[PDB]
Amino acid sequence: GVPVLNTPGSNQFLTSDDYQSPSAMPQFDETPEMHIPGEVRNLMEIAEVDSVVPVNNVTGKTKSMDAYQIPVGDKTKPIFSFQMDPGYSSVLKRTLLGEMLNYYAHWSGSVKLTFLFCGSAMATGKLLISYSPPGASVPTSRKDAMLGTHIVWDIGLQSSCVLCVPWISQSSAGYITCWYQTNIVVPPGAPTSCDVLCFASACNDFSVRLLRDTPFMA
Amino acid sequence: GVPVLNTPGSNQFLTSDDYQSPSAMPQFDETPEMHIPGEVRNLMEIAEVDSVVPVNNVTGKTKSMDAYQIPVGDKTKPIFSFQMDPGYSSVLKRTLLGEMLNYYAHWSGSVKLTFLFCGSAMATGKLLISYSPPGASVPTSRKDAMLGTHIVWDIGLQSSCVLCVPWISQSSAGYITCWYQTNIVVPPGAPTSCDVLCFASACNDFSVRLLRDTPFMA
Amino acid sequence: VRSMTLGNSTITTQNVVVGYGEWPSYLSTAEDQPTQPDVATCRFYTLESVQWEKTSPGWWWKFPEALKNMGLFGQNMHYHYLGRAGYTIHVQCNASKFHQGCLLVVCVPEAEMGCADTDTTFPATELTTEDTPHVFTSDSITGKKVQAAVCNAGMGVGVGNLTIFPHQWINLRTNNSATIVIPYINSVPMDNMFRHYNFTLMIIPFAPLNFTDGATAYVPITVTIAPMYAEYNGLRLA
Amino acid sequence: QTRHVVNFHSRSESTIENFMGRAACVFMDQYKINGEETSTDRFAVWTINIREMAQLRRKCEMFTYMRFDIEMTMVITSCQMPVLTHQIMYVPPGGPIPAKVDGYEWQTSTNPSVFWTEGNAPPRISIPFISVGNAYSSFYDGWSHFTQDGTYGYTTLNAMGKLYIRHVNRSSPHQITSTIRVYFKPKHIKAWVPRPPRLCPYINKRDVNFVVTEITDSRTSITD
Amino acid sequence: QTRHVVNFHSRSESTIENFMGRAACVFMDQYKINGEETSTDRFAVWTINIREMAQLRRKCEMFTYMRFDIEMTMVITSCQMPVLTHQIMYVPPGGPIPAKVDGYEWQTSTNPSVFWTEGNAPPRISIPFISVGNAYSSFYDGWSHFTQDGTYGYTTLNAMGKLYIRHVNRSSPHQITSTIRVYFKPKHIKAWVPRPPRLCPYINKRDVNFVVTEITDSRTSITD
Repeated sequence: GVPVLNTPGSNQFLTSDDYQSPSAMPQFDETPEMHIPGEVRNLMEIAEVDSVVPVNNVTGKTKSMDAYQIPVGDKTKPIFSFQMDPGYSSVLKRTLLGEMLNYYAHWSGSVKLTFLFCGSAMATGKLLISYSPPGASVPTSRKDAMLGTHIVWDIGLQSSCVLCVPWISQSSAGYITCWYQTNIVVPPGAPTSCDVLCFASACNDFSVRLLRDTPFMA
Repeated sequence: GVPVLNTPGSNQFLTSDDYQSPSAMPQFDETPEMHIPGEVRNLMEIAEVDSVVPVNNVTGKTKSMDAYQIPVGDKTKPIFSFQMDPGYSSVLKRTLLGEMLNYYAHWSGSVKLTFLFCGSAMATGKLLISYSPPGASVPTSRKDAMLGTHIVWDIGLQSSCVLCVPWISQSSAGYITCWYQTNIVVPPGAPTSCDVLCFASACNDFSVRLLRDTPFMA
Repeated sequence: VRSMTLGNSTITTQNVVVGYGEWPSYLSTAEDQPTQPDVATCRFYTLESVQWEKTSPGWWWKFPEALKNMGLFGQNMHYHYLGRAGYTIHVQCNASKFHQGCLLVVCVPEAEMGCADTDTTFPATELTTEDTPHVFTSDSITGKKVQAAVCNAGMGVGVGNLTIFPHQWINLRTNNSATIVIPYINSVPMDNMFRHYNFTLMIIPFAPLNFTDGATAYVPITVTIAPMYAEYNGLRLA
Repeated sequence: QTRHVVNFHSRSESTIENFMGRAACVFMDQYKINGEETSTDRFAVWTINIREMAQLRRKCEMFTYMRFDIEMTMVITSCQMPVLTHQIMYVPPGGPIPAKVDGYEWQTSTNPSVFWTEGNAPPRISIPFISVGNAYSSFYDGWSHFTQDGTYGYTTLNAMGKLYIRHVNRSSPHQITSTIRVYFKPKHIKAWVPRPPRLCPYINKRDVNFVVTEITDSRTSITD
Repeated sequence: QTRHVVNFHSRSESTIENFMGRAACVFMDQYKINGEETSTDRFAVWTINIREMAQLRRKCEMFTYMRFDIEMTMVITSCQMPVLTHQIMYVPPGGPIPAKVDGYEWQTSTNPSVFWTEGNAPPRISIPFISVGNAYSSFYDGWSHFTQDGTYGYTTLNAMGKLYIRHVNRSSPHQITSTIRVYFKPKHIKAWVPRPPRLCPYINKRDVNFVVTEITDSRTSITD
């Protein structure tokens, strides 16, 4: 018949191949596919979902839900501060964003942050959310944070301020600090101490390349 | 199914084959190709670049930059003289030309030589650059070099004379001697002794066939 | 005679070797957005003049960080951790008519140099002294520093066939000025300007300087760099 | 390492088929050839399920519902003769199982089996979407027996079958101990209803029980 | 020999793909099968790099930047039994490595591996352009750690992976010592920025350090 010759690589088993497997049950006709709501057709559709970020993950507040609550209500030290990289960062590593990114080695994109103020409807104040570029040093004072990139987020007007942090990739990252511009002004009836929740997802579109095994499982 | 029969040469490993290798990372999509300046798409684009030729490679002047300098400024013996073959010649074997030709066994083409006079702007003289055919004997005198092929290169007018030596191949070569037609005439202010740099590349197009391993590496 | 001006820096010039036949250009995404300074940065940064005697073996500068203390370019290196530029490099020699010599003005992208005594490394301050050039040497040297012997410039190659790169000869018989344009050769579109040395401007005298007992004992070589099409990362939010 | 400009735009590696469709070894097991005519150490079993090893189980628990063909390729070795021939019998969910290496179930025509002899390429057997329902369920918040009886969380829809493996050689002069490595691979995979990733470590291979784990790794203060 | 009329006009052998794309043996190594359960002499490593042997390294140093697929074919022998089956596991740059022959890393689904049994054609595994940047850099005049720290000349962009190789057979009655010969081959190769050839001999496989060598071989006078 047809003169063939086997190349190097014949009769081997490469783990990652896409060959036509001989079906064991050829007569068998499988169940018709009904429409089930909520199909996933790409993993980065999970990273685009906001989810609460445990910013207050201090040594004794990680097995309770006090990890997610940023206490608001000393103007010389910032409210909170954390590395801006979903990998190798204690704050953003177990987020939906930060968890679908540990399956991969090469990823690059932007990340948006939502700060939901969960205080009273009568509490009013200002917070200054500064962003440091990945090479720059953190602001040590509120003025030095004002001279860089910032957003004076008035709580009394809007209760949710959204960022979009670019240049987020690995293969020395940014900072999202927050400052007391003003204290929390409160009437006699409402409580004095409030909380701020944080969120994180992919801002517009996210790029991601090299699949690997996750470090978390042992 | 299809009746096939294995020919002689099946299940062997020929080192030089061009078969479709089964890719180990099929899901993986590689990085997009940006435009990087200076692409090489043929090796003979390296041989066409001029480069300085160590003509004065005498026994004690090869680990310094006195190898590249031809001292100018006795009219009975020539200034310099060397075999005209980029292979098996001490002068032209480590040139870009002579080095991209030791990767190959069969090569044939022409070679151009540029003589840059690096003396003063006031020094004036004549040099007679003779060429001997690959079968002929070297000229023993200046007159016998004048009766063959030569170019009386006036230094005072032009400071760079270009040759193009044909019939250069291997699978007993020419000679580029140089003579004092006149001495270097110099005013009282300028120095008396000058230097002449040499260059070598492929003249128009170069032919080269059989790849091999280079002798230089051990 | 053409009197070029860029910003608040004017030089006086007397053919351009465009490196690899391309002129530098900008990178053209909302996930990563470059900032184009344009203002300043593009002015001429004249380095310190270098005296070339009869016994000078050569020099080298390592860019982009040779300009790390040069005004706004040198200051944008500290606020942005990514960047790219083009670096038009003028090299005059303003010798006399009775001086003689010849220079190789070559740029050599990615000049990874070797240590003087192998089996060890050098303390990182031997490759570069910002503005001032590291000279070569005429023979071999030892110690924890760069093997700066000519005939093996820095990389272990022959110094004669260093002409493969963007080069220009300065033969004092004919000309005195050189100009090279190096359109940012790198494998990544942007890179940090303190870790990576994109190219190494090295000036190597092939034919040595010579003169008589009345002329000046040196020839000052003037180096001028104009960072063109410098662009950096973005510092603003999106 | 250093932070480089990772400039590219691609999500073809993040699709479901490029995320789940990867072959992973899910079953090592030993089985002899001779001695102990009534023994359970002369064949292998491995009831096919996604809850085999935690690394792949974690990925299957990203999604509530998923359907996929499976294409497993066994890698069979031997220690210590003639040339050996093996048998990898896949029984469907509705199928009789052998009790001994010499049971009659091995000769069932409705149980497809490959007869791989040693030295060739590894045997590959592909199984379609068997389940009764319209997808395999990673989680089942329900009770198998009506009126809240025992066996929580186990539905019979996500049953895939079993994989009985033996030597077909009746005997041998000396002892031969074969080792098999089943390489499971999802194929033509669709997935519905995304789900947050597992946080706590796994306890047992048939339940979702866990020990309360911290959310993230702790740091000193809120501002460092 | 004699000087003949070498008359022809061709530069198809001087192109980059016809100059670099040639298979060369770059890694011999031994690895046993049994004994010393915690030993490093039962598997091979070979971190993949172009700076393996000087003959090919010299060719890679003609060009500053180059990108290329690699297609290596191993040639595995054995000395001293059953029929042997091997495993050649390629781990990507981001990938866990085994510490022992019986580590869990060998079962990682993201590390592709071939299972070649003895007697067949040699195993061939192809790896695409992995690097983060847009080309592999032969030379890197820079520092890995910012602010001029240690480790000169080593960038992480030109990381290609590693190649862990073992027997899959758990044990053997006697000792079997296998030898592997990895045949590296660039494929679909592009190259940028030409560069002068190496003059001095090589010292070490991770640096460019050299001893000052003469330009050319010396002759007696300038005129002979």
